[PDB]
Amino acid sequence: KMLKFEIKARDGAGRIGKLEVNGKKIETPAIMPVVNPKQMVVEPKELEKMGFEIIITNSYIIYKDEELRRKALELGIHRMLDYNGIIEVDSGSFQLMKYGSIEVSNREIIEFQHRIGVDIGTFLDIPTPPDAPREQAVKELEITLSRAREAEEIKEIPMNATIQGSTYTDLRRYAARRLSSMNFEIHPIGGVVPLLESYRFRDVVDIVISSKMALRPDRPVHLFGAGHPIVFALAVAMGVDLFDSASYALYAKDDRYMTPEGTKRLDELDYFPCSCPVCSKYTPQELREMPKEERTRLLALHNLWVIKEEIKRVKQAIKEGELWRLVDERARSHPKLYSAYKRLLEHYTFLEEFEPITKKSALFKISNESLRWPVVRRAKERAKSINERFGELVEHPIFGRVSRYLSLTYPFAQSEAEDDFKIEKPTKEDAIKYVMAIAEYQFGEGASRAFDDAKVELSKTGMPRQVKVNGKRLATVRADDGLLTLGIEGAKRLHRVLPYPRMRVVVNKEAEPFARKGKDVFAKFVIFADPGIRPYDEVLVVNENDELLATGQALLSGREMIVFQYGRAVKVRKGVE
Amino acid sequence: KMLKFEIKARDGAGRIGKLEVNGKKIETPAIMPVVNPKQMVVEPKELEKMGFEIIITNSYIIYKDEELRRKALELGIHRMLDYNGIIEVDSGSFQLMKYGSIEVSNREIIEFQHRIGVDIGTFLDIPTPPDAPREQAVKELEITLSRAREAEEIKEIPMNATIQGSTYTDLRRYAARRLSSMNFEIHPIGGVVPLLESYRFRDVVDIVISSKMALRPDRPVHLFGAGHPIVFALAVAMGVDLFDSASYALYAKDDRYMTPEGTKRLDELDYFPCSCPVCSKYTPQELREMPKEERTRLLALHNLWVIKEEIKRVKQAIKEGELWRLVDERARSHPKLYSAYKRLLEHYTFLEEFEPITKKSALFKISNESLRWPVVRRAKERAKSINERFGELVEHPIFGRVSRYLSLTYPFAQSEAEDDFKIEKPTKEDAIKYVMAIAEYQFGEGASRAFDDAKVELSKTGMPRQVKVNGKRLATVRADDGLLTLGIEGAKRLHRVLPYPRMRVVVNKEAEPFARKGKDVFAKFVIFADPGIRPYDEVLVVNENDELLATGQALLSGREMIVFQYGRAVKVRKGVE
Ligand SMILES: [Mg+2]
Ligand SMILES: [Mg+2]
Ligand SMILES: [Zn+2]
Ligand SMILES: [Zn+2]
Repeated sequence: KMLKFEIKARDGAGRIGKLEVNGKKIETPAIMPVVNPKQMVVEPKELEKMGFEIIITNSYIIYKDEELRRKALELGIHRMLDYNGIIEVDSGSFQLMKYGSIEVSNREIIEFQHRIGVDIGTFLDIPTPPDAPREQAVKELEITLSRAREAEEIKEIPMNATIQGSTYTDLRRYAARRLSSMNFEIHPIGGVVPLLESYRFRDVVDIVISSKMALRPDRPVHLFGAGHPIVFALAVAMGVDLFDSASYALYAKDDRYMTPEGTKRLDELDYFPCSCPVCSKYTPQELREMPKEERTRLLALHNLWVIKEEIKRVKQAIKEGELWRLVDERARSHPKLYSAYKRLLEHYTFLEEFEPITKKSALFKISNESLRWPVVRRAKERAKSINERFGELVEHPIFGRVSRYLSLTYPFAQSEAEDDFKIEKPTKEDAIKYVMAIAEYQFGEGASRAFDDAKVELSKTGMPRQVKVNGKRLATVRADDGLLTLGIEGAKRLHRVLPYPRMRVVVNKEAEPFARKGKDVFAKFVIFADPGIRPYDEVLVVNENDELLATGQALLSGREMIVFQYGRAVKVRKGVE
Repeated sequence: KMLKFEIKARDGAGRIGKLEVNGKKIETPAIMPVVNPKQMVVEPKELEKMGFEIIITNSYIIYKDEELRRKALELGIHRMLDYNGIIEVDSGSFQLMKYGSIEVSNREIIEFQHRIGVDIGTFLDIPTPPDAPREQAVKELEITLSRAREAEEIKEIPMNATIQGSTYTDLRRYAARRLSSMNFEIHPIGGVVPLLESYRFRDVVDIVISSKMALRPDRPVHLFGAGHPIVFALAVAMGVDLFDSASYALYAKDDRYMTPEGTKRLDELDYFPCSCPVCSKYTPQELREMPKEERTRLLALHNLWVIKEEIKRVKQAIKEGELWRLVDERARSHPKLYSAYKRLLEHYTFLEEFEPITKKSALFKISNESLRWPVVRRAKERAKSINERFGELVEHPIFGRVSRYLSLTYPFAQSEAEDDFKIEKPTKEDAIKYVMAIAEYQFGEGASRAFDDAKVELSKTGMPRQVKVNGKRLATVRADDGLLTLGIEGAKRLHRVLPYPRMRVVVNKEAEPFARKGKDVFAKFVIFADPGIRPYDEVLVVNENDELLATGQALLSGREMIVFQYGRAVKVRKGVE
């Protein structure tokens, strides 16, 4: 286990993760600048200074070059490039698509990668171009899978296992399934380079989602060749964790300027819509007249800053739970992105499994597409049985009509549209009705039985808070999202009321004592869990005999808790002891 | 002659202009930082170094403070603030809103502004709040106007004449009509501060457009108190040229961070989604660790950088003819802004009057709202007669179905959506057929009669080009937009085929000679022009007797040509002499 990966935060199917490779730690989503050993526009040392803790280079180019090859063997890639972060390596696979062939065996490049001290290696996977004859895509893929088995047996370092089914969805699923069962640490998605350059984003969405549906959720995903900011938000929303970019340098060399919305030619620029170290001091009409080498240098730096800024923008949106809003915003950059964005939203089944049950940010109605965001379809389908039983519906700016009993709950109350939605406060007779509808909504059918005879306390405001019954608190309605925070006594009631495995997270015998003490539950000790659990749901921590150990909040979906071997599964509120 | 204003570029009702006062020149859209004499988070000297060549301060506050007053009358505000840029001053009436009364007469503050050497002054207009009783809005408006009457008579400096009719569109219209007829140089739109803070952007749109519809188009428009980048694109697309910001500093004092999409709290930020001099060197946590004073300063600078960047982004978009795309992207920042964006598009009549006839940028469908952009509504309306006459309909992603005879013309050709649009090239028997559809489309009903017995030659490829009759050049279909560039001969036939005033720009007797030679027509010599003329249209230069003097292309709409007294109105292609 040289590679560890755990989720720290999430929104949509994307996530902020902690990746550790043999002692070197980085936070994802991250982007790795591609560096040309033969001609470095920006020094690896400067890239590291700028905050890029992971870079990538072509091991084949180094291998085929005497001076490079020799220096690499003499000092190791780190000292040769004078870089101390994570150094990933490409197997010149781009020359395998560009030139159809490569002069080196699978075993040889892998061995060379070990000799120069690479942090993350690769093997000779074949990047089948888009729309290739199916026969080709199949043949190349089998060769890729065969080379993958050899690499698995020979590798002594963490390695990428690229998914390569060309534009055939069934092949992507096949490749993804086979590689997931093998032991590699990262799964890049290949063959998308030509699609991105062609702005065929919708084809990229189908290849990425088809790949993610068949991949183990616990391994980092790398969109190979995706080095332009315009796709960051969309890609991260689908679960992509890593990006690589040679475009920052190549665009700079062709006098091209990156923006989060696309690309501009220096000659078409009258102003720099940027405030980075370059754009905050220079002007387009100045740069245009400077020496080639200086112009290339400054454009490359600018490109790197925009890249860095978009990633930080995506991560901050995830933290506040507004990634979908950013994606919607970015989709307006180009018709082809808009098309891809709409296609992505069609994959509701996939996205729904990872969409947090609650978010810090309010639901924003800012387009026709936002009405198709996962949280909206989930809320609509869930509120149905509730509206039917409790009636007393009220007009809603987004959902049309929702029972007044769910009018204080996310995303009904915590949403905003063109017109304001009026919160419907409880009566001292209604109070318990709110808690019951919420329980039904949040915990599912029959869950209201756990709170039937409870007493609901109302604050200074007519807002429901503490839910108590003949003794102590069973739960509390959160001020921020109108959902229930379970108390231990409340977890006991839901445990007897709902049939195993509902809301359950079953842990090892080893972890059982810790849970009883209120300590958090780590995914490695989770042997089983309810498939319906979603990130941030209230959950019942239990042992194999289904004996209550504690109650807490999930950080992963039920299914994820089973697969993940690192990171926390549940943030425990209280243990039975 | 105290204030000069000329349009340098435009898109939608938006424009980049050159504003000159006291010899000092500035490009708009421009934002003026609000500097407080008693408190300056950032010094004007520093603001001037950051490129802010125009600022605004409160004259009342200065006038009512002994020290400040002494220094003011002593050195003049310019030297008192160590600022050598354009200094505008707020009549202090902002206290007349927060307190209802000030101790100084309209006449007094006006003479005090003259004395301290202010570049742009103001009189005491009353900022009636958003939803005031009509009686109040009417009362305060008449007081405001009487004060404007006094100012107009005593004025010895360029002055702001603020439109002030609360939320009553008819009052705004009345206010604009009145002040517009008086001799003032700039028209701020007041009473919108409470709306902006409450994010009631839709109401601001209606107030702004009602005002703009009745204002002389040749005068700058200042959205008073609109100091947050979130509304820049939207406001500029409505024809707003100036903004003023106190927020950059006020937010900073309360640990608030501006973004083009909204505002964040420093304590709620994990990453800085920015690359400015501040966010480029520090992290959020490093910002919190700092003492309140240093922290405020850095946040203020960041806010100023985002403001400066958004303004450059807006101007760069105008320049490439993609303002609507940027507006569409920004409307996703918040439900209320999205709402306001949809409301703005309903004001088609106003927007269409200034929408250029052709653009360098292609028509992109990036949302449902883009289907309602001015250029789309217009081309759709103008095509109906052409389609129902020439038939030969084809499929179009955006317009659905259009005559193949218009398929080569903007915005049909360059158009692009999720699906590309295949353009139909002319045959040998359609060459003239295309020219006729275009003319009926470009010049309006009957225009085809000017091109019946004409011949159309196809370029190396199969594209219609120079049109002739018996060896005389009538027109030439351009290659970049598929529109006709009229020949002095084609103009002659159009002149007789189309009834006055269609396509006419009537000039002076003093300009008549220059026109005949073929010299460009300047606005101040144009006495009348067809209201139907749009920027970049082909126009017939004529004298009062409707005698053709030349042909050319308009830079302004007909209405604008009349009121403007600066800049070129027509780019003469050729004179009759
Ligand atoms: Mg597990
Ligand atoms: Mg004129
Ligand atoms: Zn830059
Ligand atoms: Zn910043």
